[PDB]
Amino acid sequence: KRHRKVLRDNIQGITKPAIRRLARRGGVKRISGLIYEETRGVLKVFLENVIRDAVTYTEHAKRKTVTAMDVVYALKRQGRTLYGFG
Amino acid sequence: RHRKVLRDNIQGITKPAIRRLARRGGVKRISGLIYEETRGVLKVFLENVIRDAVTYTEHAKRKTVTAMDVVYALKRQGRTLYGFGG
Amino acid sequence: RRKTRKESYAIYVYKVLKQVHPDTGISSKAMSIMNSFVNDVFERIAGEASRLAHYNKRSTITSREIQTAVRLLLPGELAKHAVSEGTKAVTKYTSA
Amino acid sequence: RKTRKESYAIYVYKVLKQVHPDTGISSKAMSIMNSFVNDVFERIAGEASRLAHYNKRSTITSREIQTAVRLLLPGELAKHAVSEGTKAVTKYTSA
Amino acid sequence: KPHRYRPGTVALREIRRYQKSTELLIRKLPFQRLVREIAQDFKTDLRFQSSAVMALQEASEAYLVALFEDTNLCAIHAKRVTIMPKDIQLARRIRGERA
Amino acid sequence: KPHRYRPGTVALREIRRYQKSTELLIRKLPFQRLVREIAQDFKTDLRFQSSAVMALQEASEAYLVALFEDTNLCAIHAKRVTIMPKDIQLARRIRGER
Amino acid sequence: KAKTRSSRAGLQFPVGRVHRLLRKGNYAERVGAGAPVYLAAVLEYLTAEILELAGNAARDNKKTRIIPRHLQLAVRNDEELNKLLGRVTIAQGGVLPNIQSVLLPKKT
Amino acid sequence: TRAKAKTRSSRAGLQFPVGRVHRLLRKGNYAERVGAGAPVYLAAVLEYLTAEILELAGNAARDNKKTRIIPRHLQLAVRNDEELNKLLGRVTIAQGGVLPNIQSVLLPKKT
DNA sequence: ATCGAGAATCCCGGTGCCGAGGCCGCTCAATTGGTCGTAGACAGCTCTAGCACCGCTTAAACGCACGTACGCGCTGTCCCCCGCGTTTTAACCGCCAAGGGGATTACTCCCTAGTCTCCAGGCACGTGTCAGATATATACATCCGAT
DNA sequence: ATCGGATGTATATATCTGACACGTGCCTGGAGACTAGGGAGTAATCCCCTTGGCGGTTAAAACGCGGGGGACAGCGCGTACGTGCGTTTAAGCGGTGCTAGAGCTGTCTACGACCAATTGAGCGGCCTCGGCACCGGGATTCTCGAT
Repeated sequence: KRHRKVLRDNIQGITKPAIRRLARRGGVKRISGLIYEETRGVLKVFLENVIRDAVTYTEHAKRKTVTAMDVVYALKRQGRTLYGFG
Repeated sequence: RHRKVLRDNIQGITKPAIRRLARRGGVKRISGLIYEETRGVLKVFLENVIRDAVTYTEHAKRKTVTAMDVVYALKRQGRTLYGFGG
Repeated sequence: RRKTRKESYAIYVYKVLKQVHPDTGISSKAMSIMNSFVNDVFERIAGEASRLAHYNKRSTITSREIQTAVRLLLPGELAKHAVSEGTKAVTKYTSA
Repeated sequence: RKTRKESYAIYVYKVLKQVHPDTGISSKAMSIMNSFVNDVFERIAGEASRLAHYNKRSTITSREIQTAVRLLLPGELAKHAVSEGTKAVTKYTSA
Repeated sequence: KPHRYRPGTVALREIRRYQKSTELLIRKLPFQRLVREIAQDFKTDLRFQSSAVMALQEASEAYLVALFEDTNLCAIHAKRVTIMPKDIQLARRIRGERA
Repeated sequence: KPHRYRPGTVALREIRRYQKSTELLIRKLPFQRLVREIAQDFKTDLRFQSSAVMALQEASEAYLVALFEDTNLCAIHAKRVTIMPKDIQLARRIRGER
Repeated sequence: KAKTRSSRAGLQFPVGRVHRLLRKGNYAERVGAGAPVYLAAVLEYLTAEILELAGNAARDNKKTRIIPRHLQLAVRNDEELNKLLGRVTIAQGGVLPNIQSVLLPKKT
Repeated sequence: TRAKAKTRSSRAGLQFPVGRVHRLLRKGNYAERVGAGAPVYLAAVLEYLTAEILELAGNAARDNKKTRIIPRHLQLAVRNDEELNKLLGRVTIAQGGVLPNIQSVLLPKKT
């Protein structure tokens, strides 16, 4: 069985309190109502660009497995370099 | 001789010139102390660009700064400018 | 003793202008802007070919790396027609 | 067999022994410093590349690295880098 | 005698905690399914190393967090203390995000 | 007689003109003296090509003009039609210029 | 036994000059055969539609010579050419006529 | 042969690999020729930078009561100097978090 | 106006355990030592292009008045979001299974640096127009009172 | 809410003038026809590391329910800056002069790849325990509802 595996929020995953937790790491006191759907949209656009660029690095080596060097390199190219993986 | 009373180069950026650049930017009305901060911001930007251009010019050991010098210096700061070569 | 020179793209830019709107000219400042434009894109794509070859333990820039690097720089539609013209020129080259 | 991999980690550990000699460091922080040293290394390496390309040269010497450090390092960070750099060039050259 | 502190003590105290802590917030399996779902569009039947999923998690939280930093400065610059979606649209436009 | 105009017709028509035209509009000798006087601090007894002074003029107009684009969107986002120095400070912090 | 002509390239854009510029910029140690053909094709595409949009947007000013104003709005009107060139200033370009809607004087 | 088989870093008085950095300058296609004493200079610069960041993470490492540098101390170690932040202003470092910043209107309006 | 529940937060103490640090073999990349064409410091000219100077016109900058409209503080009024108990529910965790695909090592071989010569493509250099700025005179498009 | 000065702005027409599209000449870099070592496609295997499933607990998510404070529209009042006209005034122009230094070309030379033998040095495998968690108990501090 799966015991209610219906992920439901196809992409909502980033629950409402999860976006609350990231905003409160950012130093944000009060959050309006429609913030969450737009936040899912912005995160969706950012991930679409980042792994659109990362999957091309995985395709150029003709490999079927995305690695960590893949996405750190593709993050570097977009001017968002992220240490701690290579 | 011909009146040369021209002290304070920075002030030479006239209040109508800052008005005119605001008019090209699409700014309707300009407050009071905008001009002081405008000369300051322009001063900071030209200080960085000129510092990097001089660094580009001392390395060739040449007394004369060219235009390729400063198009290179604008390229490196992520502000690339065509129309002068390179 | 005459002097030196220094190449450009201006005759070639003039030729593509003659391909597209042939009875319509071009001014010189715009010619030098197009010149430094194609040098800029040339260094972006050649640079991305360097950073892309510098990952796969390879030291050779074939056309396929230029295909991937164009599919990383140019966004979307003109990436599609750009890469499609690239296959047109590789295949149109070697079939001769 | 297993392919050998390089790093900087024992060198970063050695400078840690120089600065605060009785003080530890964690492993992911060591990989942070490793990727930091690589990142700066390709920054001034690339600045040496095009900065040497502009002057119609084909050689990277220490004057080029001095210029490129005076482009990336902000100010006070440039000066002591150049003082340690000239001290290491001359301190090398005296042998 | 039930009595909640107020609208702001949970907020500011919890800002002190979630600024003070270090770990990664949004949960592992829904985020992992998200990256795989967006990944299915450009190519079918991919595979991920786990640390790469942690990497997309880390850059994604840092980009959102910086976006809330800046949209917080936006809405405070309206003499408001509440993020509203047009402020998000402003910082994405001011920064350059707005394509 | 009065004829005059509203405070804003000369502004908006002026926006149509100065958005419409393209030429260089900070005067060339005060700007040139400004670049030389800023240039004297890092090194002395300099010489400039003229087109380089044109190029720094282009960086000045591009960076200032774009800064009024984002500053104007900042103040419009306060339901104000007049920019003020804190808005300049806001767009400079948002672009990361501190 | 060298009974041959000179015609070879027969395509578009200098394959040899671009090929020189790939070999003499220290990118790889070695550069394959088909690559400058590929990169030349891409640059002729990009050049072609940017000069085309400067062509129609040059005819809208009823001229015959494209000036850099036409390259300014010719780039900044399409989305994709703008996103390729969003960090690039064009000299003697100016701006597109963007006017924020709150500045439009309304009334009866 | 032999000739006092010595290395280098001690020929310059440093603790960075001149040979490994030197090989990395020759093998990334940066210039067809690479000079005599260039990675001596560059290893000096990187030793200074490494010493600065690890120094400030050491000071913050005592000043938040541990005996071991974690990447959190690299986060607020780097982000507290101005110039090290300006070199690394586009760089996220993982498991870093945020240095504690609170805007003035959020702090309570008490008496 | 100033004082107590009480709840969250900070201060020691044993535990554990495991990840930080260190030690022992050990392949190989640094090292040392010669060569060698050559990239480049170095000298000197040249002429050209940057800097200096002086007089004239004047667009542009400067400065005074003025008024209204833009900023901004107070007031009320609503509601959306913050806070907290209650359910649930799906994420986390341990372990067990299977293999598809990454990494490795080898095999074979086509291919792209490298050479030398051959020539026309483009590029420096006169040149003279037809495209555009500049008046120059001329009828619309919309602004702004005043009705 | 319409009408008219008026007024800035769009619409032919000449007109000089000069910037660009173009023709002449040249020279060197594109190319063409070879060779050769090596980078890399290509096969096969090793195994490991990604995926998958399944059960057990449960921190977190969802959700319902107060309630108040934060967004926001109105609104009055000040001030500062946009508009426009007289004054100045130095920026642009436009020529004239002088020579400092970019750039060229040649000279001569100290220096980086090429091999090629020699070796310890950093790296992986493999221990080992002390510092950070981590409960676990306990006094401090701060907040929030009272005076």
